[PDB]
Amino acid sequence: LNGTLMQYFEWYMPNDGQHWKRLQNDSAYLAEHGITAVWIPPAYKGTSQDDVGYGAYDLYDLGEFHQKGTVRTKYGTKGELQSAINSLHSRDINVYGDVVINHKGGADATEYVTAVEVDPADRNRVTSGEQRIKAWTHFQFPGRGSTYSDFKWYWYHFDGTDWDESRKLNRIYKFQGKAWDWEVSNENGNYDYLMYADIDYDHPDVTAEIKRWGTWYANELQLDGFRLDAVKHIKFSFLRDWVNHVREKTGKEMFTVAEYWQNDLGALENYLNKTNFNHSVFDVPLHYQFHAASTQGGGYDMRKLLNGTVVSKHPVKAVTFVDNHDTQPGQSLESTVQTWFKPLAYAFILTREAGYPQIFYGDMYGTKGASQREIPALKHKIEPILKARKQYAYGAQHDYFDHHNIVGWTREGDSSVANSGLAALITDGPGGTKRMYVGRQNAGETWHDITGNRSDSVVINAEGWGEFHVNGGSVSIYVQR
Ligand SMILES: C[C@H]1O[C@H](O[C@H]2[C@H](O)[C@@H](O)[C@@H](O[C@H]3[C@H](O)[C@@H](O)[C@@H](O)O[C@@H]3CO)O[C@@H]2CO)[C@H](O)[C@@H](O)[C@@H]1N[C@H]1C=C(CO)[C@@H](O)[C@H](O)[C@H]1O
Ligand SMILES: C[C@H]1O[C@H](O[C@H]2[C@H](O)[C@@H](O)[C@@H](O[C@H]3[C@H](O)[C@@H](O)[C@@H](O)O[C@@H]3CO)O[C@@H]2CO)[C@H](O)[C@@H](O)[C@@H]1N[C@H]1C=C(CO)[C@@H](O)[C@H](O)[C@H]1O
Ligand SMILES: [Ca+2]
Ligand SMILES: [Ca+2]
Ligand code: NA
Ligand code: NA
Repeated sequence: LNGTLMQYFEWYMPNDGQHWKRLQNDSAYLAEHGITAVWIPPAYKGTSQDDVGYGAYDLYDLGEFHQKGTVRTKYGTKGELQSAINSLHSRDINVYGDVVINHKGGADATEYVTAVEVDPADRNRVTSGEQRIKAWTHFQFPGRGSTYSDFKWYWYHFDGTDWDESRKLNRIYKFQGKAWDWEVSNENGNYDYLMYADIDYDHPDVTAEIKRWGTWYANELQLDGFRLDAVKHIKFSFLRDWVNHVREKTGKEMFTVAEYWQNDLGALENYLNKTNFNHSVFDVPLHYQFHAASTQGGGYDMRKLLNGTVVSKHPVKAVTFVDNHDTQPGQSLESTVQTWFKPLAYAFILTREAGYPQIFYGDMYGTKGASQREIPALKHKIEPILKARKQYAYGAQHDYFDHHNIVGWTREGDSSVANSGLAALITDGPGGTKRMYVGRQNAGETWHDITGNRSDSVVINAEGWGEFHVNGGSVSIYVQR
């Protein structure tokens, strides 16, 4: 009954073309552990075979055409992906496709383009006269031809680029007659430009094409929803319209979550307001609180976890998470939740009633970067918490955020899920005890810590209270034996 997402990739997975097959093979395990949706990495051809998927060369090449030195994407072929999806669907696991429509990388050829430089800290400020540059803006798709779409891209479908091939130079170039799109993040004056060739969402052929591709992509992979990439950099009204368009065409709900990367609830609320609340956002501020708590050695005030997050104010529109492919060690938003704290963060997202929680592949199975700082596989510590969510985290919640270190919450259980109910404690410092109310309806039950961190049993008194224990820097989640 509780819904649980999984981001089914991390940055450093090996480029062996076996990921879709792995996902197919993991579908029974995922279903068994209560995963109800997976967010899959971008499924279309990037700038090379080892592209993680954000390069976005050809949105109509799902590992089907020999383009960029490969047929398969990093993850495998279209057919392998489709077989993975049909296995996931056979166990009622929904699939959300990653949508990378800010830009296009790896153009087939350059074009001579008139441009001006802009200031990278203030892209509204022009910093050169007009100059002739050689931009990677011509997309012909020679391996695909016109199969599925005859649409070709040229410089006038884009607002700019970050590379002039003639002078061999990295700056932000805005093309002649173009304007940065609005509304976008006001960071750096206007944050339309991010990388590669930036798509011009003022162009009516582009808006039409991307909407049409959206429907095609949904059909081709039988997607149940979307993860929207880089939404700070894409006209907000367009994103709103695109989501509405695909929903209208498919006739499906198409649950959507956007990645608006800002550690600021106000900025996220503005984005939600400008997209009419028609989709969810990742709870970026909550991720940063977990990171802060995990790095402050008990000095963090754990009461802070209740405030300043998307889940605290718009729980229906929050997708909560601990880490992702950008926050993992070595990556561009590095702010990793330290190993010791990571199960406590998972208890917070998985066993509390607010938010749509997401588990990270890198946390479950470890990350495969080349450092000695990789996330170890924490499957075995996360599994009991997943089970707590699947079987026990139902009914009315009571919060006990009344201490700098030891905080907890309870769930009374619901008569629709037999034996449901839980009492969770986490602490970023010394352990201890807390008396918490779990419901008079649970009076006399004997509860035990599903994580196995504590071996003691707790008998719920006549008044519906138990005395629950937690170890130092630990988590305990008590449920009925
Ligand atoms: C990879 C990521 O890049 C972009 O994110 C940038 C943020 O927009 C900036 O605001 C800034 O973030 C800082 C925070 O504002 C601040 O709270 C601070 O504590 O640290 C943050 C890191 O400096 O810098 C970010 C990094 O440039 C972009 O907005 C975001 O969407 C990007 N993530 C996705 C996009 C792409 C491109 O398709 C992929 O490379 C990623 O894997 C995606 O997940
Ligand atoms: C999985 C589900 O997550 C989202 O909905 C959940 C909210 O995020 C939670 O906060 C909670 O909502 C309650 C509020 O916390 C509370 O303040 C009060 O307003 O009552 C709310 C309703 O009880 O619980 C919600 C789940 O009931 C998200 O909005 C929703 O779209 C998500 N559902 C999709 C997911 C799956 C599979 O994972 C599909 O089966 C569904 O069809 C999708 O709709
Ligand atoms: Ca853009
Ligand atoms: Ca524009
Ligand atoms: Na643009
Ligand atoms: Na603390």
